Amino acid sequence: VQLVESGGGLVQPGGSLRLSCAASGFTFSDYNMNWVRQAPGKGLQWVSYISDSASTIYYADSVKGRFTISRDNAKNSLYLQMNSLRDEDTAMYYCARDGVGAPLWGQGTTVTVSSGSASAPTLFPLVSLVGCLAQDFLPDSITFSWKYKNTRGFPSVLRGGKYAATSQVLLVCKVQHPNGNKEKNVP
Amino acid sequence: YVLTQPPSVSVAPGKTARISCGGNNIGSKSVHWYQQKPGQAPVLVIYYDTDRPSGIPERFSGSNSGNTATLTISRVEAGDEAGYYCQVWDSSSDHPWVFGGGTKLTVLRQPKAAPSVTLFPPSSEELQANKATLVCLISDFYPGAVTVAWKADSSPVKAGVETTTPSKQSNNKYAASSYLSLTPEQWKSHRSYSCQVTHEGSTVEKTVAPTE
Repeated sequence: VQLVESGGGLVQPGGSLRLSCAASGFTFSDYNMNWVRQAPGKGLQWVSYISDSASTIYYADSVKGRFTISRDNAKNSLYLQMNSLRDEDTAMYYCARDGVGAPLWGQGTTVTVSSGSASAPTLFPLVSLVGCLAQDFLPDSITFSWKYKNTRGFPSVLRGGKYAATSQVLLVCKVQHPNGNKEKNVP
Repeated sequence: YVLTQPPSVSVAPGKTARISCGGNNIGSKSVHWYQQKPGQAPVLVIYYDTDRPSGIPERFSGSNSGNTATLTISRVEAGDEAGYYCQVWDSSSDHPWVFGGGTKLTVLRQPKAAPSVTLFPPSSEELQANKATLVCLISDFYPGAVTVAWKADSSPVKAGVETTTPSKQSNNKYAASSYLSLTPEQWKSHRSYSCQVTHEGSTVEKTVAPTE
């Protein structure tokens, strides 16, 4: 019984993007789905109402006549077409089970419209207790995994139009990013 | 339909927090209560006015009557410091779900923690790219209000300094970084760079050596 949002990334303003939401563990048809977004640091916001296996649609005014919602009962997946993307739409979009039981919330995916070209993180080692530098990426969706052969990260900062983040471990670095997955080892 | 929440509510540890959320006859509707810690996804802690889900501690209680629904956190812990959002469910308005502005609950009186500073020099793979970035990492400090003073040898620096705002971590303690962008010429010119993390009127030492 889970929900899996996906399809988010970096789009140019005024463009379009399709968001997906894979359902599992229940009869997807019998329960109404919702799209809920949240600007960074700001409050929550309902986006679109799709109703049950039937077809009843309700829209948030910010995206009324712009975003378009849809669902596939057979494939157990929810969709949200987004049009004329703006900075007011750069947010974390969540796909929720509106129904009888306690509402199910899948982990949301970030959608970011940007004025700069999309780019991949650049990894540089750091020694002295040891770390990993990831800079010149876009958008800010960095994540570190310290898997070595023989644990928490830092927030990102804006420098010259691009973001940069770092981390360190106690006492090989690999990061995941939609543009490119990087790796780097340290002595 | 209008939901009103107080923007900020702060209590002392162990004391009770009561997050109000109002609306014209909101009692005749069903209210939910989501708790979102910074960085995590929203978590349902109270649904349908009074019920609480599985794994939610019994001290989280809810009430809805008249024109105000309320989320009462008894015996407030630092682990409860988060943003709380009431959500109304009504299958009759053209806005089915309607959230509130939210309330960020801050737990005052938390024990202070000395910052853990780690200064990093530019990489040998970075100087070959004509770049030079100093990295000053601060971890496990409370409160989250540090001031990084970048100084080069005896002289202080102003340009290239870029500090992040602290973000709360799992142990409710904040972490923040500060990058100093420079040129490879100035790196091997001076003999030592230092990052002076000034926290609560108390700096902390960190120095690197361009030799090795």
